[PDB]
Amino acid sequence: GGSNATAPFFEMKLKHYKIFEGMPVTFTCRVAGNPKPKIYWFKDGKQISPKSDHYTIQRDLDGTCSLHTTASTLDDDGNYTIMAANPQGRVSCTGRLMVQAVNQRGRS
Repeated sequence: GGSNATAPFFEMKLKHYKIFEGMPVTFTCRVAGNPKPKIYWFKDGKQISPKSDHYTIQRDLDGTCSLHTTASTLDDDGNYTIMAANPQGRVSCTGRLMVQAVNQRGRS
């Protein structure tokens, strides 16, 4: 709290994303918090580590942070909720990503 600061706010929020099973997904979200919130990513409550098996996180200090899914499958279908946690509080926004099952997917 204190003073001389600005509460976190998603000046660019996520939306309802849709993808075919096995295909890559790229999405990003921008905040106007001050100080710049330590943007955290987690999927259905599952904390995401930057540069994981399929979950690549890139946080720009400018205020824009991106999350890329290399291969979004039915097990990756869910809500990639983003949290703008900073000294002035925290705000959650739903990163909904739905996956269409593909019967022709040999990697399924």
